[PDB]
Amino acid sequence: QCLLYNWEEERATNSCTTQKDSYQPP
Amino acid sequence: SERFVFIAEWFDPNASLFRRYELLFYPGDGSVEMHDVKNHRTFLKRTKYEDLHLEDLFIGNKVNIFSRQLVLLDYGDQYTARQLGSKKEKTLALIKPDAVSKAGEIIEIINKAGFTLTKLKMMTLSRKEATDFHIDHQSRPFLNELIQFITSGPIIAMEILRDDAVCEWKRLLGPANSGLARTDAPESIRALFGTDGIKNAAHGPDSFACAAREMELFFPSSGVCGPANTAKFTNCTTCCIVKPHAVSEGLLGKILMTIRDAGFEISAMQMFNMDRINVEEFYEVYKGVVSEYNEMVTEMYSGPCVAMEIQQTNPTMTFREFCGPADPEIARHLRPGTLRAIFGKTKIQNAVHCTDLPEDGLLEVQYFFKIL
Amino acid sequence: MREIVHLQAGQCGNQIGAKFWEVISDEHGIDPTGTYHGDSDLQLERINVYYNEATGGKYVPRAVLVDLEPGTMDSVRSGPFGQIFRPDNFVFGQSGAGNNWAKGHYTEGAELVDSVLDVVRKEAESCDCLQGFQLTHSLGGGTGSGMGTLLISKIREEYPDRIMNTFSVVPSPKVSDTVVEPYNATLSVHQLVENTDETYCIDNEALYDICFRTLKLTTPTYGDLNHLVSATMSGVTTCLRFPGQLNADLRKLAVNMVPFPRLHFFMPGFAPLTSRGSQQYRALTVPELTQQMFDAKNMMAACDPRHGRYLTVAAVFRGRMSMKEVDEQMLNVQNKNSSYFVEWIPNNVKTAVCDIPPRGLKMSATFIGNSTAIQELFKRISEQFTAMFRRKAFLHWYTGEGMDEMEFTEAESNMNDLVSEYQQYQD
Amino acid sequence: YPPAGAERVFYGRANDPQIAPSLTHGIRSKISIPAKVLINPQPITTFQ
Amino acid sequence: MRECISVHVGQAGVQIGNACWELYCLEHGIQPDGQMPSDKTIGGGDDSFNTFFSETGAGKHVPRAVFVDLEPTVIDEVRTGTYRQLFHPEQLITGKEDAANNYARGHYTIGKELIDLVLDRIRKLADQCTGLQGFLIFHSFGGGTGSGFTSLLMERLSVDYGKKSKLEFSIYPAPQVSTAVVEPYNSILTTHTTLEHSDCAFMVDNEAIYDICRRNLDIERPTYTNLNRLIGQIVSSITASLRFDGALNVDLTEFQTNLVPYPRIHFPLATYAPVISAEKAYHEQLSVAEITNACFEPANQMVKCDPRHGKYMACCLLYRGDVVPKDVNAAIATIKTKRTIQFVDWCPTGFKVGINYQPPTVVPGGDLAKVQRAVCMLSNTTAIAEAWARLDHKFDLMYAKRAFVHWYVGEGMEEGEFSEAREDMAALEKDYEEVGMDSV
Amino acid sequence: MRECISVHVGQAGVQIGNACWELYCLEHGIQPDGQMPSFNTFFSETGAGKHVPRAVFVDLEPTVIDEVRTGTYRQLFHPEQLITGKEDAANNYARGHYTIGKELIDLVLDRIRKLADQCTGLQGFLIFHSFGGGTGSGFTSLLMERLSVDYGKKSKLEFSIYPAPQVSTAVVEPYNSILTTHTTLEHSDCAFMVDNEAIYDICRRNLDIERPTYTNLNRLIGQIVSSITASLRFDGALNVDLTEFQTNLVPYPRIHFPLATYAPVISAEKAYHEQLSVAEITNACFEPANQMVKCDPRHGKYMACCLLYRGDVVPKDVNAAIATIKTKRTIQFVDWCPTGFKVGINYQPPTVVPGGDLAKVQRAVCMLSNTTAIAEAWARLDHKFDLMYAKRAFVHWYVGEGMEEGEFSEAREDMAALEKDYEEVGMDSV
Ligand SMILES: Nc1nc2c(ncn2[C@@H]2O[C@H](COP(=O)(O)OP(=O)(O)OP(=O)(O)O)[C@@H](O)[C@H]2O)c(=O)[nH]1
Ligand SMILES: Nc1nc2c(ncn2[C@@H]2O[C@H](COP(=O)(O)OP(=O)(O)OP(=O)(O)O)[C@@H](O)[C@H]2O)c(=O)[nH]1
Ligand SMILES: Nc1nc2c(ncn2[C@@H]2O[C@H](COP(=O)(O)OP(=O)(O)O)[C@@H](O)[C@H]2O)c(=O)[nH]1
Ligand SMILES: [Mg+2]
Ligand SMILES: [Mg+2]
Repeated sequence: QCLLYNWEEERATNSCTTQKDSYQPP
Repeated sequence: SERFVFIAEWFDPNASLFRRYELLFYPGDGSVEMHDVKNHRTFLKRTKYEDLHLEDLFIGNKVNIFSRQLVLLDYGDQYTARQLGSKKEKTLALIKPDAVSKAGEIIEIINKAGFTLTKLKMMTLSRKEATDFHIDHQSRPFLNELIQFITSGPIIAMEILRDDAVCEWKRLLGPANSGLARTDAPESIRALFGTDGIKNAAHGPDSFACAAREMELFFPSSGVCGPANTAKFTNCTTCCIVKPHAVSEGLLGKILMTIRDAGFEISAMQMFNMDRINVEEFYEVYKGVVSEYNEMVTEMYSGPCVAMEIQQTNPTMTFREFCGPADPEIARHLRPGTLRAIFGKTKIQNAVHCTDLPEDGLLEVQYFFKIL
Repeated sequence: MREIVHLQAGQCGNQIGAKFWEVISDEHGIDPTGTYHGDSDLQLERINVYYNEATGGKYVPRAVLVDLEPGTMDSVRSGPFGQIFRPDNFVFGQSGAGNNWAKGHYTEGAELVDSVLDVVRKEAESCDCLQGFQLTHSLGGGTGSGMGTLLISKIREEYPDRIMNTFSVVPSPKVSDTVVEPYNATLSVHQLVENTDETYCIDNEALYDICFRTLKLTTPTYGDLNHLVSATMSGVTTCLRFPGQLNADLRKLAVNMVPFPRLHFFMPGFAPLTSRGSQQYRALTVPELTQQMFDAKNMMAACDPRHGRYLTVAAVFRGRMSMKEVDEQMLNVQNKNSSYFVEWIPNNVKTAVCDIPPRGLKMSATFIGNSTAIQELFKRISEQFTAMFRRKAFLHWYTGEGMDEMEFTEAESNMNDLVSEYQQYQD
Repeated sequence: YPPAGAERVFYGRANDPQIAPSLTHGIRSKISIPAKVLINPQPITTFQ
Repeated sequence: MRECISVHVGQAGVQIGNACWELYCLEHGIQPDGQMPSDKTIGGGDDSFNTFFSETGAGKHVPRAVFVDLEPTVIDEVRTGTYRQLFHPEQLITGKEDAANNYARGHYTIGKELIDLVLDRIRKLADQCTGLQGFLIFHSFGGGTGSGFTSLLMERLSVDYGKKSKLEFSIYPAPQVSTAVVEPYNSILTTHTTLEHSDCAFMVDNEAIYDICRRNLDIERPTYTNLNRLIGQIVSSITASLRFDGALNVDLTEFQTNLVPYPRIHFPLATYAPVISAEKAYHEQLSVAEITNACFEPANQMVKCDPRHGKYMACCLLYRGDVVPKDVNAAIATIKTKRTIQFVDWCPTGFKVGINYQPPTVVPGGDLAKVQRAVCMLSNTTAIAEAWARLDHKFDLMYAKRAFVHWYVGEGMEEGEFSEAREDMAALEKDYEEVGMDSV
Repeated sequence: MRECISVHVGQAGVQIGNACWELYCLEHGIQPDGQMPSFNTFFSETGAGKHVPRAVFVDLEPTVIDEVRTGTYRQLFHPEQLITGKEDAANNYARGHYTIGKELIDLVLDRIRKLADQCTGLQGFLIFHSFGGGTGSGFTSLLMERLSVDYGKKSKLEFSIYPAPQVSTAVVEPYNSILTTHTTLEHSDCAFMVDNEAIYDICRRNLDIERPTYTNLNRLIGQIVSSITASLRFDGALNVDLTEFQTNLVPYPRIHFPLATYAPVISAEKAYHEQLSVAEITNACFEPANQMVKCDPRHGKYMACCLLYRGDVVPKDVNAAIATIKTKRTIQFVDWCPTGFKVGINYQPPTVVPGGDLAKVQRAVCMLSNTTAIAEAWARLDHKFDLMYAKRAFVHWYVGEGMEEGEFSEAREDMAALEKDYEEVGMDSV
């Protein structure tokens, strides 16, 4: 709320394997 | 600004790989811009180009830019889908069996209304699809001549893509029965076409949901769709016509009005063609004979063509002389009444391509629908 | 048999070089894929001069393409005729050459010339008989006058026998686009007079003047000018590609128009240039084409040849014409004004003819002339340089890059020696 | 007497339909577009 | 790969940058929450969003700028404003107390605590990118924060980086009016550590921008939001060729060598040509041959000077929109013949042209119309010397009996910097005076 | 390339300009909004179809120009062109020429440069001003001068309103009218002349409309200014440009003060009862009445008249009629003019302005003549100066404002010379 310290952070916050993406069916 | 974005797809002829591009169109100045999505680099920049028209950009349509012919496959964004894909609907049309004598008038009326034809073919359905169109068509009234004519003979069937074509084609028909059409007697297609009520009428879908059932019944998927619907030969069918680019100009309707003069018939109808191997390999007559042969096939590549079956009716004027000489301006100089002086728009690309050798006329027409 | 490599240096030289393929691919029937798409067969008998066959009927241009800014790479890899090019001939440059002769030569061009000489040599030793080199570039900017001028000597170090040709643009007579261009022009012509065998001097206000006084084109878009350069650049090389009843290659233009080894500064031109409204209102024949050929306004230098004497003239004609009308019309204009031609060369003009013109014209030509009046071009920059040199105007960037004041004095002296011997042969 | 934050409107102009914040996508005198030089020395014809 | 980087020091640096980054997100597609505009989809290649933005994994374009200021107040207004999602919060750094119009606090006692953090922040911005081309220093000569802390950012960046070019944008203390009282002190002491530590410094007077809004525009009563939009238009047009395709692009690297003759004369002026209200744009025929004629005329300048009393050395003209290369060439031809405007006689060319294809866009809420063409003039003029001489006279009035000095020298500051800045500034004037005459 | 920037100065000007630019507009076709439902001489094209006019309406007062800025034709004139001040001049040359004027001299001269930098062949500047007010005489003198040095050559014509004979509006006018002579005499390629009282007559004895107002009158100076600038616009046979008029009407460098006389000034309720043949119209300009400056030309020598016709006027009659006027033993011509008449003809007919006093005739003839009768005029006003200057009256202001009593004497001295020159110009050559 009051702008002192880290109030940025307060206000801001208030299935694949290498074979099946390279060796797919041609 | 106000960009038109489309997903392009071109096949490189020696690299047997599919290249996925992103076609940009700029209306108001006619600019074109190819754009690659395989990598993060451009292909073409914002350059003016006049051979593109706004009506040619359709999903599934085939277009030629910079001698590089690509097919449109997807929509680039939701804006073009809202601007074009929201209203562009493909409807089903089927002319009456008794409306064959004015078949081109239905084509001319469809072309003048803005309904471009994408699948307009006279096709003979299979045995299952002959009764499939007769299964949904069921009523207490007598259906003796209404069901017998469709299953055996050929009729002019067409799929037209336009804006709200389901309601636009239904607006063109109006009344269904010929007696009700004669009672209304308005300026409509069903007033001047369609005989004996439901025995032969220009049938149209009542809704887009029921349009799929009607479109699949007449022209199904290419497993049992049927390659041919007319006679392979008639001992005089040595004349075959071709409209490679005149279909996109709206000349398909008027080319049938001007061929019916001097007592010539109509037999065949189709609306599909491909890029290379079905036209280049089978123009073997023109493989080395004709000079400027490259231009002779360039305009055939872009637009799909319709091929026409003609048998010789009167030996006074054959079709080979009715069309005229090779150059369309010479057709103007020889006699303006010939076919290619009337409709020859391009310098050497004609409206109709005939069979030059009379012996190959029966060979060429037997390929186009019986083989395909 | 005979071949020419193509070199593009600088932003100006790149798209004059790129527009060249808008003019010689349709004269050779090459569509923007590399395949052949054309009418006549005689296009494809001497395709080896500019194009190299790749695998599968795909003609790739023989061109070495270098610039030090990436922003000009996309302009030449454009949509129309960009993908015909070999993609690894594109010699990139990350840090831009900041319009300095010293940056193009000493530091920034040093790490790239090692790559350019390797990619020049690949399309130089890979054939049977190399004939010519073509380097289109600029003399105002620091990239064309810094890299091509560095490539004017590194190339000649191991190819001294073979004729090489350059297509240089010069700062315009009155209104120009660069403020440090006399520094670049003086330093560039130091090596262009000692290495180049044929170099055609092209202005920019003359290309405007030929677009209004002759073409009557109310607003020339800026790609229109490079097309008029590339039409002439497609004409000087027409006989080693297309047959003729009396043909002339680059060497035979070189031995005839260069009397002495330091006099190769030429003035080009293209004869049949008509307006749209004067296409119907003008006959196209050999005499009248020649009358527009020697017109001062039809020249690529805005300075008229009245103040000088033509040391040598060559005319290269194209089209099915007669020899006698070529012979008599160049004889008659030789004797009509004999005071504008030098007296110590009696057969002062050279004639060349081809059989096939460029497409769309039944009969054309191209002009290449050596005149004493090109001294006025060089007298401008020599007067402009000494205005900028006695005050040390923009010398901070040149001296800080690794170069002394002795190179500027040597360049000014060699311009003055160049001017002095032109004045010597004026009388 | 301008109160807060904008420009001065002349009194004979304050009660007309303002069209200047609508169509002024194009203000500049657009430079004319000619015929190209791809046509004037390079047309195309044929044998006929 | 052809990108640049900017740092904004001071309240004026960030408030101008508020007006700049509105225009940078309207030229490129990027929405206020750092995103592509949805729907309308520009694709992969199209690499114009690189010179001022950094692309992450998703479509989150993050600007290439760090906004450092010792006051929290104006930075926090940016951080709570309509662009809170655009700037990365670790780029929106802030100080603790302001320098409070004090050069000593901005350089020695308050400016030394952020100097390690701002150099680390620029270094990872520089490490993330590869094709660095220039630096854009946005600040003001008036205050002690924006002029004292940038003196560190002019010197530490010169030692660490060096050969890479680095451009400066500043607010000239106004000639007739002034904002504060200690402004002539803060103005000239930075020049000792700005002269040999910079490549070019675009100098801008806010009082002339008042005169532009009064006459060229129809808007009396200008707010600072309206003033900094003109500066945003200028900074967009200098860097327009670095991002956008043009017939004659000019890179930032050759921009120096065709503007600054000598390594000490690096103070160009600015001029934006089509500063026309929307109604008068509906009236006037606007064309190339008269729009750069309006650049040279004294009533469209951005700094109080006089082209009729000051001779130009080199002129850099940058065009936008529907420009064609003779239209400048006919315009240079008709203005070389003008006997009102004088150049220096040892520079016969005296011109650099810049041609760009895409016209400027206008931010909503402004007064400019969507004009299809624009000119930005950046000229070295001898008339900046008499703008320096009045500021040296303003300093001498206070320094005659040594007033407003105990605020400086008490905070770790000496009097030798006051002494040496006078003959340093005298070295500016004698270098700008010796080019006034030509040798016959 | 037949442009003609037209600086309108003084209430007379900004009240002669509304009527004059209304004709132009109603002629070429430009509506009171530019958008048109040749035009270059007066109007200038913009990006779209907004043909903005090309003038520099000026007035050190802020009232009349403010009406235009709020009047009917409002969006036509550009906010800038209509330059205006904040304090009047108060019929005192000194003010408009030595004081207040100095302030608005830059704004106007500068805007003039801009209207001129968009011209590719300005054929000449026209100044429309009064000769008895402040901006009328003071500012005009200034603009006239600076414009002479800078724009140079460019013909400078001054359509103006000279103090009338007996009728008048101001008492300090005589001084001004003569204190603005060393301006015209020198800087003024050719100065036409009008006279309120004279136009009241031509709009009462010819227009039938009695009680005429400034509008009813201004329309006639506008119809006249539309015949000198007719050829440069609409085409015709013998077409005379602003330069020609001069090289056929200025018989000597100094003597450049012609007298205008429109001819077919008739009411529709009468023009439909006459033949109005070239003959008739012609004989009118040479009748001592239609003259627009009370100076009966039967007391002078018609040096070089310039008959500029318009409409359906075939050259044959133009020659026959001219001959009849050249054999009338009632007109009288200088010996040094064997010829005498410059006949021009434009097919475009005169245009009728809604609510106009004139009629839609099919032929018209403005006859710019150079007589030795303009002398008589400068002589009447001359006396009205010596009568007041004697008792150094109304001189306390001028001298204070910022000038010297010396100038007053020089004005009358210079004026005196003009009258003498005019006398020797037309003396039977012996
Ligand atoms: N052009 C422009 N100048 C500004 C703006 N805001 C403040 N200034 C100038 O900045 C000067 C004062 O310095 P500031 O920028 O306000 O603050 P600072 O730079 O952080 O320095 P300090 O005042 O010590 O905190 C004044 O002389 C103003 O002229 C602005 O929005 N636009
Ligand atoms: N009859 C007649 N007289 C006119 C007309 N216009 C101007 N005048 C005369 O010219 C004189 C000039 O008046 P103004 O134009 O107002 O004077 P000014 O030039 O503005 O000078 P200041 O009033 O001192 O500012 C008037 O007093 C009239 O007598 C007109 O249209 N008809
Ligand atoms: N034909 C042609 N000439 C150009 C072009 N751009 C610039 N020029 C000429 O080249 C000069 C500028 O040199 P430039 O090539 O831009 O320098 P560089 O970028 O360092 O190579 C100018 O004087 C122009 O006359 C262009 O696009 N086409
Ligand atoms: Mg502060
Ligand atoms: Mg008044």
